[PDB]
Amino acid sequence: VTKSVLFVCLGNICRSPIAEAVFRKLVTDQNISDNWVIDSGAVSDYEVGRSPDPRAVSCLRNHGINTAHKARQVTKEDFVTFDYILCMDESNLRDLNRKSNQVKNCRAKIELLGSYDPQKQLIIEDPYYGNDADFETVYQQCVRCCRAFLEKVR
Repeated sequence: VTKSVLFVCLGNICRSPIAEAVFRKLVTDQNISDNWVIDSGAVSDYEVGRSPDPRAVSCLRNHGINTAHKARQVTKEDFVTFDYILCMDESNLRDLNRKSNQVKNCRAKIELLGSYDPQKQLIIEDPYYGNDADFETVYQQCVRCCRAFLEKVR
């Protein structure tokens, strides 16, 4: 079977483009990217059409990873299309669960990415107003989480 996952954050410019790029590298490294549909999206308005924050592009490249993602908002359609919607923080989870209630045929399991961390750092905090170390944090969380997530659902 093909599986599908959409990573979500507030803006789709800092966190979820990282989570998406990390998961895609993972599946590609494992030679199973033909069995996954992967994307990322935003709860909010704030950045649609933008490329990821320079700090996220520079963090990903420190780790050998690029992304061609442009920010987009999560749609009602995303609740039907994706098997998993994995989000960064509790405001994102609140907002997704609320939105999901307007979708008659919601099929997605909506969870926090951090719920899969073996080190139990539940929350992947917005790094925008932080510094480059906070981006690196986010990256390390997404590595840990994504690997556990794939080990569970592969």
